[PDB]
Amino acid sequence: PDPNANPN
Amino acid sequence: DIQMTQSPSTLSASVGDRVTITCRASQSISRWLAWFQKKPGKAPKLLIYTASNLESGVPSRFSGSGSGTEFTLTISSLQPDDFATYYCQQYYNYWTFGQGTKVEVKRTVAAPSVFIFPPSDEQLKSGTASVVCLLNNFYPREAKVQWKVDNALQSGNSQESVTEQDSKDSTYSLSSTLTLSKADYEKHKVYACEVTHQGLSSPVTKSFNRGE
Amino acid sequence: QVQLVESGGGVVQPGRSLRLSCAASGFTFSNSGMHWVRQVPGKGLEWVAIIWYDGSNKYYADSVKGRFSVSRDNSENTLYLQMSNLRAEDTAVYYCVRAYFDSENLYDKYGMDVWGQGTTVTVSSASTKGPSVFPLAPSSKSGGTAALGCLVKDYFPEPVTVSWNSGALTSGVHTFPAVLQSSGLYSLSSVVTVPSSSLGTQTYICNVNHKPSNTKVDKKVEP
Repeated sequence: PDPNANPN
Repeated sequence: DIQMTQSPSTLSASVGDRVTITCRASQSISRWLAWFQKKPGKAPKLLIYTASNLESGVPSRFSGSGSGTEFTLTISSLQPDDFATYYCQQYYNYWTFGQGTKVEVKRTVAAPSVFIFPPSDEQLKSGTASVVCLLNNFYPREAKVQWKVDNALQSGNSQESVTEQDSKDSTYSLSSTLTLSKADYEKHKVYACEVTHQGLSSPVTKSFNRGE
Repeated sequence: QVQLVESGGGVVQPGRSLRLSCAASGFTFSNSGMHWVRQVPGKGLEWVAIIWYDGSNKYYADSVKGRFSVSRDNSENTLYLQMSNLRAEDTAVYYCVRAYFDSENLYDKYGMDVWGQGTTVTVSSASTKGPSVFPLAPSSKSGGTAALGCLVKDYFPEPVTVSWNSGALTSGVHTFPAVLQSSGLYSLSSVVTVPSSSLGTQTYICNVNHKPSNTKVDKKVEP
């Protein structure tokens, strides 16, 4: 659950 | 929560100067650090990403360095477009910003011209008295304004605001308003604003006597 | 150009709700994660929320968790922020911000690239009110230069505009940022420095416009 992972 | 701390908070420089701004993270963020430029009334613009990679529109006089907790933004030769506030941002764990470093235009010391304005008769009819003190066209920004009513130092009943640095002469101006009830205003005689500043050899007091 | 245009800002009473939107153009909106970021007057920049490109994952700042919800309509290139139980501390400029777009997927962590210009939300119980305009009258209280102005007091909401002599006087004018008084109303001053020899003969009028109350005031300022 990484909010800074690739969101695109 | 990662705290980002920038230094200095304000930097004065001239066109052509080499400028360095630092940013410190409260714990390691590897290279996940970005730098943004922000001008008054305008949205931030991304300058550097992944700590040291310039975005393609950014002129190469900008550079960034660092990894872990200590980062720097350098401008090798400052240009007029570069006067702005610069923010760092970590994006390792959520997103948090430094408090900003303002890069302002350096100029010679200019003492403020100081003016005091008594409350208008129109306002006194409404039951309130605003007394205004103007510090006009001064540099540097650091100035101290103290309100004194029959020599009694005032606290808690004044508010201040300051202009952005003037695009033409690089000075600041400041307005302070003392607000009293009409009843309190009529209990005292001498209303004074006392100003201290690097351009003033001694504090300047502008005053009036109520009813004169 | 990558463009983000926020809308929906305005005055909201404490405890009530407000929805902001952001219209995107110049890029494939459905392929980008998106953020909201705000700046409260007197505070620094503060991240608010992120939403994945497809609307699956959503994360929020602790300060808005349980009160704000982010969503998007990719078919209309629009990002939303639903705010509820609003409080004075939520007064801020709200920015729509695109997550960093990397078509090569090079890096392990993601920040932000392009920001919109923002929309302003004011959380307040105050009612729309036009300003009173009082003279800051020139007197002996700087050699060849005198200062005069107008005090624009007790209005809501922002902004007001001030001009001098219907735009004929611009040199030497300083119009100050407004301050928020403890009453919930705003106050600002506009001043101008002029030749002191002109005080007897040249008319100086400040023109105050407060669009939310349909107020226009012209005040002649005399010594």
